[PDB]
Amino acid sequence: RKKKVYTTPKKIKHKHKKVKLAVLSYYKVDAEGKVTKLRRECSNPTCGAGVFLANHKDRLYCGKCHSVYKVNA
Amino acid sequence: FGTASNIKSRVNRLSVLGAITSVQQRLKLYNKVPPNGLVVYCGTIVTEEGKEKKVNIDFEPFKPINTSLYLCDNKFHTEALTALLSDDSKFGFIVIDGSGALFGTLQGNTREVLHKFTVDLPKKHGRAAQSALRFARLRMEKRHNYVRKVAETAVQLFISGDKVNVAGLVLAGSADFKTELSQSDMFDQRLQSKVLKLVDISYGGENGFNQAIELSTEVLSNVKFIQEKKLIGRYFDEISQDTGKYCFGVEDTLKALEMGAVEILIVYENLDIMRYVLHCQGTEEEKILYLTPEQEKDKSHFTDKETGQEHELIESMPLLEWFANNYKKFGATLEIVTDKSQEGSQFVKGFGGIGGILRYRVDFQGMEY
Amino acid sequence: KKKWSKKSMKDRAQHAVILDQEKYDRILKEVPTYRYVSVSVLVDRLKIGGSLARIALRHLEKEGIIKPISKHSKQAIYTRAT
RNA sequence: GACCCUUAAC
RNA sequence: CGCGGGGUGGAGCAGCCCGGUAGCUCGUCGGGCUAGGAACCCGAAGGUCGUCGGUUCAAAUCCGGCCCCCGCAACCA
RNA sequence: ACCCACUCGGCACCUUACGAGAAAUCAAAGUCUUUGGGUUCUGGGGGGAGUAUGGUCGCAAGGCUGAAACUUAAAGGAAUUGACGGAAGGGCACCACCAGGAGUGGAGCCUGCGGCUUAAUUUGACUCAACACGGGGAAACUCACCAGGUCCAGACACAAUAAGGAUUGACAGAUUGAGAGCUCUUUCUUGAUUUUGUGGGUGGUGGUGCAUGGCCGUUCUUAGUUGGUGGAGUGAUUUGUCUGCUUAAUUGCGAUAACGAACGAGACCUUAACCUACUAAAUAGUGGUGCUAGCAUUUGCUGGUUAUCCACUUCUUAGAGGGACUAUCGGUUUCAAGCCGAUGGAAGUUUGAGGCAAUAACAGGUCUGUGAUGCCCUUAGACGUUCUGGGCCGCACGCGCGCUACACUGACGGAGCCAGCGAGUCUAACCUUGGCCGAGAGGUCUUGGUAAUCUUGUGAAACUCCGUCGUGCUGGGGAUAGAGCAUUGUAAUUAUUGCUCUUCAACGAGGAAUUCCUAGUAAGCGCAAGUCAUCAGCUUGCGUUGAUUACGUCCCUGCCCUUUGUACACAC
Repeated sequence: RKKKVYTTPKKIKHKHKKVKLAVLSYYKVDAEGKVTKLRRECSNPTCGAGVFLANHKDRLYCGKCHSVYKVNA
Repeated sequence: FGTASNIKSRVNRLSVLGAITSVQQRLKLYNKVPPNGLVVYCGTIVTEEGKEKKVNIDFEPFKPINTSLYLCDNKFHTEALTALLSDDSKFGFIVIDGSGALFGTLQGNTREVLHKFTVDLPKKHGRAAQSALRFARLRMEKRHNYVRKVAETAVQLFISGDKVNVAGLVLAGSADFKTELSQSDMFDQRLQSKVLKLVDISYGGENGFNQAIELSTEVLSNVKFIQEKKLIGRYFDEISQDTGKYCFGVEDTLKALEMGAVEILIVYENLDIMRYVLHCQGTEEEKILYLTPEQEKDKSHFTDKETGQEHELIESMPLLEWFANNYKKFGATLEIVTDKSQEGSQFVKGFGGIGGILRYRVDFQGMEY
Repeated sequence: KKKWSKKSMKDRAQHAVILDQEKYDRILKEVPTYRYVSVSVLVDRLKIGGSLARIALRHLEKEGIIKPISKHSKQAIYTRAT
C-alpha cells in the first residue's frame, strides 16, 4: 500500500431525476379552426412523419437522419 | 538469511528473506559506513486504497548517532530515531588531569572527542631549602599555565560566535585539578556560570570521559528540568504581581497569540487539541476554527450549519504542524513542556497549557459585549 | 577485470607462396631421395606455400617424376618411381 | 588424516 | 623545546650488500564447495610510498623544511 | 597321581522359570495387600547443593557433619517403535564412484531467476524435490501490472418528485480516435429496467495451497507394506514379515510359534519380426500388354492407357493353434532355488524399452485450469466488465537450463544423393504440389486424395569421389552496427520473421568446481509434432552415422535389510 490521491476532479455524477419544468408543447392557440402540423419535415419518404426539425438558427436537426441533413431552399 | 530460511510460514518466510536480500543490496551500494551512521528500513508500509510497493529506505542521519539496532518485527521500530530527533541538547565535558586534558561533546546518544592533549607535569618533589619555595612557586605557576591553557582551549572549542552552544559544562577529573579550573578567574565568565557539576573520575583521558558520562547521566536530563521551571517561573511571578496581564484558556490565549506581543509561546509535548482542516465546496469560503479536547469524540454538533451538506472525514493535521509554519513571526521559542512538577501540574489543570507575556498592560474586557 | 587468457608465443612462420627460380630448381633437384611426398611434406621441408605444394605436386605428376599411389583429397600419397 | 555450527519469527 | 629513530593498500610488512616507476600476507569482493554460516578451494581489486622544495645517469629512498607516531635526557649545589 | 560314587565348605556357572519384579532381570532381587524370623544403616519431586553464619579432624590438599533464601512441573527409571550414528555384517545404484567418453563451468548470444526507475517493470516456484518450470514468443488481446470519460444483471421491505411523465438512442466543447455528447443557455419516431441510509445475492488470474477438493512431484529407477486366527509381553508392541543360500526382486529354496492370506514385485499391456493358407487395392518389386530414344539382327537399362486378366504376396501392413521355456549339453552350489560357458533359432542375465505401479507421509506445489470451494469499509465513481497506449520486449551486476565456435579429422565451391516418427480443408484461402514470366517472401489458378497413388516411391539437413586457402586471430568471422528488399498482422519503432550487401568482436583443447552416460547406448546430425498470424536457440518424439571397460566396488555420495548405542522424536 503506497498512496491514492484521486487527482481527477470529484466526479460523483450519478444521473439526475429529470426535475420537472413548466408545461411544454406551446404550439399555438388555435380554437375553432384548421389544425396543421408543426416542424414540417423533408421530402424524403424515410422520414417518420413524427420527428421534429430542430431548426434553431440556420442549422437543422432531424432524428431520422443519422448524421447528414443537407437541403437547399 | 540462513536463520530466516526455516521460518514455517511462507508469507513470513518469503517477506523476511526478500527484505534481508534488499537490505544486503543497499548495503552493497555503500563502500563504507558514513559518519553519523546509516539507518536502514525495509518492509511494506500500509496506506489506504490498496496500491502496493516494497519500500527500501536508507539514509544518513543529520546528526551523529551512537545506537545500533537490528530487529525484524511486525511493525517498524523508530523509537531510537525519535529519541535521536527529540534530544538535541549538547553538553560539553572537560576532563582535566595532570597527565592531560580532553574536551568532549555529548548529544542525546553520541559521544565525540573535540580535542585532547597531554601535558608533561613537573616534579612535585623540590627537596631543596634555599630554592624549594622558588621551585614550588615556579611549579604552581606552571599549573596556572596549564589551567589557563585548558581554560582558553575551552572557549575555542565550545564558544562559537560569542555564544556558548553546549547546554552545560561537566568538569570531570581527580586530585583537585578540576576545582581550580572551575574557580579560576581566567575561565570564561559565561562558561564558569554554565559549570554543571564537578565529577570525581578514577581515570583520565577517554576512560574518564566514559566514567564522567556515567556519573552525570541523571544531571544531564535534569538540565531541561531546571530550564522548565525557569521558563514558567517568570510566567507565574508576573501572575503573583496581581497585574493585568493574566490569560487562561486556549480560546482566549490563541486570540492573544494572533493579536501580538507573546514573548514566549508554551506548547505541550502531547497536545490535547486536535484540529481538522476544513474547506467548503459551495460558497468557496475559507476560514479558521478551534476545537476543545473533550467535546470532539462524541457530540451531536458534527453537522453542517452554513450549507447543510455532508462532509467526508479529512486527514487531520496537528496544531504544532500549522504553528511551526510561522512560529518565527512572534519570535517565541518552541519549547516542549511537561506536567510532572506540582507547580506545572496546576498550570496545565487550571490555565490551559498556553501562556504568554504582554508588552504592556492593555484591556481585553473593556471591549466585550 | 580479468580476461582468462594464455597468449602463447608464435614462431613467425614464413611460408612463401610465389616461388622464384631459386625455389623452383631447388624442389626440382630435391624431389628425389624423398620416400613419401605430399602437400604437407613439401611445406614442412622446403618451406613453400600450402597451395604451392598441391600445385607443384600437380606439376610433378603432369610431366611425371613422382608416381602417385593414392589420389585422395585431403591426403595426397605420392612415391617416386625407381 | 581432517569434519565447527544450526527458528524469536505462530 | 635537547638528542634520536620511524610515516609505503582498510591492517601488518617488501625500495637499506644506495634504482625492476611499487610487491607479499591479513582484511574486502566475486565464483565454487555445503541444505544456508563457518573452515576450505579458485580468482580480482586496492596505495604515483605523510607534504613541499633539491642531481635531472628510470631520483622521491640519500638532501633540506613543516606535520604526526613515539622513545631517552631532563642534575649539583 | 588318575577314575567312579558320596559328602561338607567355597568361587562360580544354562533360559522374560513356579515365585518376584516397572521392566531390565533375579539360584535371590523368592517364601512380600494371603502384608510380622532378628537386627544395623539410608531415602521421601528436580534444582539451588553436598553450596556452611557453624563445629570437628587434617601440615596442607581436604575429610566428616550440613542448611536456608530462591526457583521449578516435571527431573528420573526400564521397555517399545522409529530416526540418527565420522557403529558393525550383508546386498545394491553411473539421478554414486572406478576405466573412461562427450562435456558444462571459460567466450558471444538466447532463455529463466534475484534490487531499483518516488511511473508499472504482473506473478507462483529458493537443494535434490525452483530457475527453456508454470506447457510462460508479448503485433496488440493472452493479462493479471501501470496511465486513463468510466457504461453494473436486487429474491418475495418499497423509507418517495413513481402519468410534478421515474427513462434510452445522439450534435461536439478548452477535455471522449469514432456512424462510444453520460448530464451540460437546443431535447426529437416505438418505449414503464424505477433511484440512495439499509439486513440474500448471479462476478473477481483479490488474498489465504498453515481452511480445502482433485491432480502432480522423495523413496518401488527399486522390493517394500498390512489384516484374521494362533504364540510372546502388564504394556507401548512383537512373531508371521527369519538364520544361511543367489538376487539389475519380502525372488524363491528352505531352519521355522506360526498358519493362512492381501497389497507391492512378478504376472499384465505396447514395439521390432519368421505364419507364405479365407492379413492387400495395380495405395509395393509385378511374371506377359505398347513403343521411344544406344550395341549386338544372341538372351538388357528406366517411363507408362485405365474395371480382359491370368497357378500373385516372404518388404515399411500385424488376427486364429505360432515362436525363445534357464532347448540339450558342459561344468559350480546341503544337486535347492540358482551364478557361468557350448553350436541353436527375427532375438537368451526376466529378450530390448516403456506404461501401470502399495502402505504410511510432505503444512511439497497448484485458490493463476476449473462455472471446485468460507473471508475482502463488494452490487450504478471500484479488484468485476471491457477500450487506447505502455510492459517479464528495463540494465550497475550474480546465478541456473541452453545455442554457436575456437577450425585441416576443418571452412568454402561444386557434384552424388539415403532414413523414421508425423501433419495437412465449412460459416474452409492450412498442406507453398505445377503452367504465375515470376526469381529468398507471397499475391495469379487450383486441375489435387473420405490423406500409401498429393506435398513425400518423404526427393531434406548431416554424410560422401573432385577441387579452392593452407596453421594466420586466416575463406574458423551478419557476435555487434548501417543501408536497403518482402509476406502474416484495422496496428511491429525497443531487429515479428526471412533476404542482399560492408568491418573484425570476444574466442586459440576454458580455474577451482561440476553434469550425464554401460548399447546399435553415449556422442555427432537433422526432421515432424506442441506452441504458432508467417517465421522459435525450448519441449516431446524420433530417425541418420555410430566410440574405451561390461568377470566391478562401496573407501565415491546415497538407498534396502539386519544387529547394536542413543540424553534424538518431525526425529543430527
